[PDB]
Amino acid sequence: ASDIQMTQSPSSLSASVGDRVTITCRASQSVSSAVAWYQQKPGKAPKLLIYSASSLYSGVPSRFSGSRSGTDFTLTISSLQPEDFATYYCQQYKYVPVTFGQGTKVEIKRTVAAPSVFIFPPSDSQLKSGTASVVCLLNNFYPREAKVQWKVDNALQSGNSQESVTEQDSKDSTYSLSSTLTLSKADYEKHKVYACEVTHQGLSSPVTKSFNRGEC
Amino acid sequence: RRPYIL
Amino acid sequence: NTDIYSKVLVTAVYLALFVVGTVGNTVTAFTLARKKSLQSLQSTVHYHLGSLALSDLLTLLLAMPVELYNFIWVHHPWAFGDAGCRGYYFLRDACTYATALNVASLSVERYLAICHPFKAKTLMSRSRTKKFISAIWLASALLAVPMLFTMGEQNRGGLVCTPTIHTATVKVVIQVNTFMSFIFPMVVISVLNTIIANKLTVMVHSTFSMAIEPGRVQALRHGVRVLRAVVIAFVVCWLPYHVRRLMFCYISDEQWTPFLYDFYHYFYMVTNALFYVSSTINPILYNLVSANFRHIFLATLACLSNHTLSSNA
Amino acid sequence: EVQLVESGGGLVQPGGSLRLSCAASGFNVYSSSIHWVRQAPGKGLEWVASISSYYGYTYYADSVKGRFTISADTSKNTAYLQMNSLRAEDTAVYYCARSRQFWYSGLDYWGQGTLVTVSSASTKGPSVFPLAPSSKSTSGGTAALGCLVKDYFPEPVTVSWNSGALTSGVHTFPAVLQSSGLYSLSSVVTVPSSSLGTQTYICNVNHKPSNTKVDKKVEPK
Amino acid sequence: GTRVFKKASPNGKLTVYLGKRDFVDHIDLVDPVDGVVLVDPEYLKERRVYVTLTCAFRYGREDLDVLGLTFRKDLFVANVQSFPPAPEDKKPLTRLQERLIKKLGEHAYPFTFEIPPNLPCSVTLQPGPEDTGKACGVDYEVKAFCAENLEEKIHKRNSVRLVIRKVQYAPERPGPQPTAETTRQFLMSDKPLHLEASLDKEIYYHGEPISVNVHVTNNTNKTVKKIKISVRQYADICLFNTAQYKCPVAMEEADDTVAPSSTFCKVYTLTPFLANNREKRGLALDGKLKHEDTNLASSTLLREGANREILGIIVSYKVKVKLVVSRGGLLGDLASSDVAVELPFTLMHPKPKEEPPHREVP
Ligand SMILES: COc1ccccc1C1CCN(c2nc(C3(F)CC3)nc3ccc(N(C)CCO)cc23)CC1
Repeated sequence: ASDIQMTQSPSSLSASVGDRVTITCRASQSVSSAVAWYQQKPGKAPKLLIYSASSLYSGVPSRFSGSRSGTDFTLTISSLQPEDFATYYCQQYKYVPVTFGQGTKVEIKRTVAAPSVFIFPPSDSQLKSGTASVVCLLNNFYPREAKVQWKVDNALQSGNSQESVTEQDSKDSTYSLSSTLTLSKADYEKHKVYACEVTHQGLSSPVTKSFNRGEC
Repeated sequence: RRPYIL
Repeated sequence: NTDIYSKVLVTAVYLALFVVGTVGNTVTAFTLARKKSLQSLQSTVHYHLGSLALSDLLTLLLAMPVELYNFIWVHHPWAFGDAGCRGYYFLRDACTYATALNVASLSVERYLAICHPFKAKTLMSRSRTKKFISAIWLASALLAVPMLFTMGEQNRGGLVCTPTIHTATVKVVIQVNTFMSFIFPMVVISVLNTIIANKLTVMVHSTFSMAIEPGRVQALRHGVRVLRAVVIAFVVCWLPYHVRRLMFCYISDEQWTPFLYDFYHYFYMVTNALFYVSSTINPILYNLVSANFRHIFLATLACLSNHTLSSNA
Repeated sequence: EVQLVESGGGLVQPGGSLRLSCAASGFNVYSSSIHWVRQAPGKGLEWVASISSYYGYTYYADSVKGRFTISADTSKNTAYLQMNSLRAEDTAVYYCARSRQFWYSGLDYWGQGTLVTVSSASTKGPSVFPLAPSSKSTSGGTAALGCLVKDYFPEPVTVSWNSGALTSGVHTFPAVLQSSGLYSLSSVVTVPSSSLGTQTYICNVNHKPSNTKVDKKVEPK
Repeated sequence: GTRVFKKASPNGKLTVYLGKRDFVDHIDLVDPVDGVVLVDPEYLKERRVYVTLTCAFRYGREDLDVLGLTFRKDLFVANVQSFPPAPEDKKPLTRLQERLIKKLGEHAYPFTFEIPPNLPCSVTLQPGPEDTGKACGVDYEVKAFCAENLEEKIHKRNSVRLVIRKVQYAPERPGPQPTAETTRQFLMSDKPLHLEASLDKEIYYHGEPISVNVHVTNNTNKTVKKIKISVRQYADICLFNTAQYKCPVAMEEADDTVAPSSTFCKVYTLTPFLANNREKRGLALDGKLKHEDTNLASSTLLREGANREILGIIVSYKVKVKLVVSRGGLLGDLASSDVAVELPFTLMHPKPKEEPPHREVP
């Protein structure tokens, strides 16, 4: 065995309280039953859930169950509680290069919310410093799957923009987006047209906000 | 004479 | 009163015996003492083997250097005084007693271990073996301390190393020395070794099995042949010595001639060479009987289908 | 109480060295195996090294075979991970984990994890840039106001609006690592347009590792 | 679990199914070795399929020019005829056998071996640094072969061999606390030197530390200059003659001094492991399947009364606490009289709930 690859098919999953959650892990080579599952909350260490592909670790609630069929392994959560929203990893420990899966994040589900888009031009201090970073802030949007297109001065900008994503609110359970468009001191003044287009699937049609130099 | 040595 | 050629030949054979016996006994002691992990707890033959090897080595070292200087070359001046003339004889007699008792104790061990192994498992232990070895050495010393009183120095150049006590006591001290050094060891060794050889043949060259290491066994080559050759050699290598020591004192003040004088002066060297041969013979028997011992001794001398799958029912 | 305590993580240069310590408590080094697992920021778990200490064997990942060295102090019941020739790809949170030596190889006990940062950059304070709300361009019912934090390398800088007075859903965002090597984060909040020209909103940006606190105010033009 | 092990013959016509490879030896009875063998009646051509359970002692011979050549001495042999069922002389079917037969069809035939008690467990003797061959020790093996009669030359292509292990686990109820005491009076002493050593528990697990509480009361005029405490493995091996071996697996030499007319009390902790004992050739290890690393051999649990003199390997452990005393009066103080006690203890694995294999292998 050169190096076993553990492939978790669901990279991200959304489910409600009480639903049945099934996460599967595929091994590129037969690793027998030497497979373990781990739960990891944000900022905390991973917690072992099951081992030997079926055995439940002490203290783990009976909701979690593991099962092996062939070279594949499956972790099932019955009656998904609000405490079960975390990232789950499958690990094989049959060869000393023990390998983990890429992880499966379990999210909460509710009604789809429409994003709200705001555009903030760079301040005078930013222009005076020498670097311009115009940002468009995307407010609450449930699906979490969106994109940012600038098309500043009728020219699309890509390969430099960076996007930030916050986690679900502890009560609202909705995300937010903040994208930064890098620009230079001369680049900001050269082009007087800026925009931020949203490719969110929640809205029926794309929503675009446009801005111009000197606008309040 | 005698062997003298034992 | 000896020819130069005879003295030269005796000196040469004595030096060859010295080197052979010293090397063999020292390497034997190292082999028996060079232990590894997982020491056996029910085997005690190595203790007796080491005791006998040490006895032979002490005989060699405390016999040849002193004897060759004065007795072999019929030197008239005894190079020491009275303390030396007593101590050398005491040490020599202690060495002979230790050798005889060590061979007898080895015969007793082997037989206990062969005839009644299950009895000897509890009857014989390492602590008991050490106690027995110390007891036989102390008995050898306590039997040889008579020689301290018997021997002395006289004048008759002219330093004389002779038993200075009256011949009446000498003829009885030599008698008891010969008895306890030859006759009892002779009967014990002969009887026990003959019984062991007979038992080996009825129960069956690779006739025996010995667990030298955990899960490792070895065969005992030439068992009965060596078991009888040891008795034959002890008879040959000792009986002339004791017969000479007896005839030195059991002859009256008659039948004394220069012919008998020279005969004694030559028979002394002959019988002492025969006596010294036994001090070298033992490691040779050890090598040709035990393969593992021979291997370690020579090393020290040189260094000196398908595959199982899985499924579900 | 079975636990593992980690220490020795922090800032390194791309080529420096570190030693991590796992103070084991509640179990022996001969009935347990000690493993090191790192998690790069935003990535998953990756096993690094392991020590058995009963069979006297040590294992390493193929990417850290020569640079990393794992060892255990039996008397102190402490395992060590000495990492040399550190690279930027070694930036991660390193956990020391335990497994049964006999008849088990899953990780049942984990440490809290020590973050290890490897970059050429140095500690630097932030520079706040106000984000003036565009009432002529923002269609939200409540006006959106934010502040920009840029060029701060060390541990994340705390940002508070009006010294924590604002409770209108302040959305702080995780800092991203720019090409230069310095982090940048933005904090936004939706405020009703009624108090746009009356209520002054000040975002307090306090950076403890750099000891640089800057206060800024945002007001629409 | 529901998993099974299968192994086929070189020609592929014969295959053996086992639900386990380690069988627990409870002190009264052992786990039955029940399995299923799948045959090819169109290929046998009026032949028979025999399954054999063999307990064998593998040993080497040092009086040989060839190195790494070993023998086998059978300690227990059992035979069953499988493809033609016995005339109602067939063991009852276990549930695993039912599942295997229903899964495999009509050409699957069961076999069951009942290992009698007082038989040796699987123990492997540690080979030396220079040893190229098969490790010595006692192991069990299941072999199925197609043959016309039992007394025939077995062909390699028509037979399949499977190594199995007989194991024991730590008793649930701990025994009395191991306590040893001694009183020593020297030659010109007339006063007693008292030594009291004890262990914290009677049963220990592999990799678990051992605590020795040593209390020395020196009422004599001699000085204890060094305290030696070691854990020793005892191997009672009966292959052709009874032999006992002793091996220290953990040592602790302490330069602790006890003055005359003084009292001493200390606790010492020791842990036997294999990493520092790999050079000791012949050391008893737990039974191996092929070559994998195993811990030190577990303590062999014998019957309640007598039932000794087993023809395999019996493993036990003791803690020896030795006090060395500066002898004076007759020697030059180079040697030292030793006062020692021994504490026997049990060193085994706890009762598990799954397969022992850790599944860790590069
Ligand atoms: C000096 O030789 C004597 C004198 C009196 C009685 C017995 C012996 C034997 C000593 C050596 N040898 C052995 N004999 C036996 C007998 F069983 C046949 C009695 N077992 C041995 C076991 C081991 C061993 N070693 C050399 C140790 C290492 O392998 C030698 C012998 C043959 C003669």
